[PDB]
Amino acid sequence: FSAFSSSRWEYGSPRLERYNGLPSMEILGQAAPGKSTGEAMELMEQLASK
Amino acid sequence: GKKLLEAARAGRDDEVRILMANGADVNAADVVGWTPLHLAAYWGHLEIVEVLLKNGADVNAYDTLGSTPLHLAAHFGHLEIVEVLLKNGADVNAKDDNGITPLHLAANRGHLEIVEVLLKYGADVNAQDKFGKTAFDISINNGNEDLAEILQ
Amino acid sequence: QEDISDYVAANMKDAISRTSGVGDVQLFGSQYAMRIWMNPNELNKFQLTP
Repeated sequence: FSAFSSSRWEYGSPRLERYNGLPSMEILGQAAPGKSTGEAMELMEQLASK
Repeated sequence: GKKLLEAARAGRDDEVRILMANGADVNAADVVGWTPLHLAAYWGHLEIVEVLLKNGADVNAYDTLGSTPLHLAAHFGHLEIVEVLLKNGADVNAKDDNGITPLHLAANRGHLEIVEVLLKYGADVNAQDKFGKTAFDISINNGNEDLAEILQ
Repeated sequence: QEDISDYVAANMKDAISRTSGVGDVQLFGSQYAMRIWMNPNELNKFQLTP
């Protein structure tokens, strides 16, 4: 097998996710104490818009 | 201690400097023989390679198959880390267990800048791999005439 | 028109057909595909076939 093959080390994902037919990355969090979830998610949207 | 690997991965310059002030092994290898230089060149982290070079990092190291960080910085298009590793002193004609110099890697991906740099720094164009192929044949097969001319 | 068709199919058709209420989608085109056009002359030149 060494006669007709070359070998290398690469980096690749052992797990691939997809959301509604599109590739994706899942992210989990908690809104800090004394804060709602709607505002946390609004901040997440703001951060994502950039 | 061995946080240097996961730090060069995420690209943490301040933390790398901290841990190297604490006296962390700069040439700490992983199960595949890679060093923070390998990872910083695979993920394009120039600040970190500069730092590690300021602190005694072997730039001609080789993994369990014979790939120096030059192979990685050339097979990806890191035109600046190539120059850095070359200036700091790196074997520009290095070979792996398959007989492949960074010329072939920069040619297959069609990176002209890195090819010109390596040739300026003394890269043998008449090299041959375990199958007898050089960079010119690579350019021929890939149908890239710009590199084919640049190789003359 | 074929590039627009490819965009509509790859990026938009699935999301639409996977939408609430939609039951069918007819694309007025076709998504990309690697077409390989053969010439019998250039094949006989090399004694080849499809």
